[PDB]
Amino acid sequence: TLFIALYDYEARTEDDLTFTKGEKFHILNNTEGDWWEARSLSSGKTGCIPSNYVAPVDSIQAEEWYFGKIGRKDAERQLLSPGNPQGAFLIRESETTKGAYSLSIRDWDQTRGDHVKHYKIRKLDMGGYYITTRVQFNSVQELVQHYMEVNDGLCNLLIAPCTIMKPQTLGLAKDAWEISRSSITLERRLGTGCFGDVWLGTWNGSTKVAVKTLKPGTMSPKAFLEEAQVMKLLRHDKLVQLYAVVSEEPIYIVTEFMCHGSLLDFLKNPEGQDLRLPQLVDMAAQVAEGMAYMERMNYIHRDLRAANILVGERLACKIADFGLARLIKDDEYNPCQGSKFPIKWTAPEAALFGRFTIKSDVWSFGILLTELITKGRIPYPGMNKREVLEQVEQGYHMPCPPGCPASLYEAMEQTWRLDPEERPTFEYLQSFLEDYFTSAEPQYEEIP
Ligand SMILES: CN1CCN([C@H]2CC[C@H](n3cc(-c4ccc(Oc5ccccc5)cc4)c4c(N)ncnc43)CC2)CC1
Ligand SMILES: [Cl-]
Repeated sequence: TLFIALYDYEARTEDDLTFTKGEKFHILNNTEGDWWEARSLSSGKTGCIPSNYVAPVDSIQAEEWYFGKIGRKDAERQLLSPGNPQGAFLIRESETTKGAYSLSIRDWDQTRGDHVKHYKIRKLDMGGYYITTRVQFNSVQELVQHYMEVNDGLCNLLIAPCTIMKPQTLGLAKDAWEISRSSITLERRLGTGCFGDVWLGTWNGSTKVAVKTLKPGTMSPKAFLEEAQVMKLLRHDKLVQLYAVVSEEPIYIVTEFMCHGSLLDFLKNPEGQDLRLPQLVDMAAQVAEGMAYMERMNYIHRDLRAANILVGERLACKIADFGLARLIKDDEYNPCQGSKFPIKWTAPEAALFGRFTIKSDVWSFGILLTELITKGRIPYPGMNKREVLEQVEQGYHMPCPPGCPASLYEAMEQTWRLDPEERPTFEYLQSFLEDYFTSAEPQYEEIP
């Protein structure tokens, strides 16, 4: 019933609390999962707080080294980022054993180079958590405290908890999705598109946000609102976080700010040009993970391409601009009826017969792979959009791009099969891209 703050937080409205890491609370109202009413034990004052910033006191969720339901691959991405020394570690839930845990730790050897080792934290039915049966503990907390004090047979001491990215609230404020335009201040234009602008700005003069603004006449405000109600339900690490919307024209879509812009631009600037093939395949795997989430939700992107992937802190990739292409209205200059779609990225049955499915998104993902492996090259170079439609209808697809491995191109060709049911699932593509290089590793470290 008693909670403790994991991070600092500054109030944004007049209803929420300002608190410091280590401050404790009573929780009074949890009707909204994202924001809880709470009373501070330090000040005695009552206000709402972001629920993901607190954890039960003394619980494992309040430990700095506990990362909850993070994935193995995400744990590796986090541990192998700068600021984590050798011996940086985290504890997570097991992906392959219900009720078990995993200890992930950064290590180095001559064969695997700089890598992460994973240890299975199992639980005896009679009692006791253990990495090795020789030593047993009442709780995972005690296990960690022990392996932080002495290296009892691991690859290293548990030296420091893994560093975490800047935490973010789920929504700008309690019970807030549709906001007035006056609450947004557009400060710096980030770019201009055919459907509108993107700006960096603030909400309530306090919270840094990005705002995509749509030109009037782009889409029905009511249709936009009904689709945003569904988008609001999508929640995943590899999708860009929607904060709020403004429905009156011009429409605002307010999201978190991604400090490196689009993947397409990032791959062309010097930092992206220095990228090696493993990093490129890992970004592809991140996009495939987000799209596999959308596949589980049977939510169709319709506009999957490198310009609609955003790159943020730690080069994390997030999927943007999903769902909304369906609602884009017609004009007198484009013969495309009803739903608009990016010509060079759209599957033949979707472009010609309007059958948008997750399999047409798979085709799109193959095109995005060509974009990504070449570090920004235009698809079907030399061909205009009409020629592309005509040729992909006849079964033409792109040849192997320069510098693309044979297995990656075989995957692309699989995504470009004319029968949509013969294309792989995003689940398969995620598994393939994650294990593309780490093919011979043993899953968990054998340790007696
Ligand atoms: C030459 N370049 C100049 C920059 N151009 C682009 C300009 C906008 C950039 N950009 C775009 C976005 C962005 C913002 C909101 C948005 O709305 C939706 C999100 C999910 C689903 C539906 C809608 C979609 C995208 C962006 C960002 N959030 N944070 C930081 N940067 C951002 C990405 C690059 C691309 C061409
Ligand atoms: Cl935030």
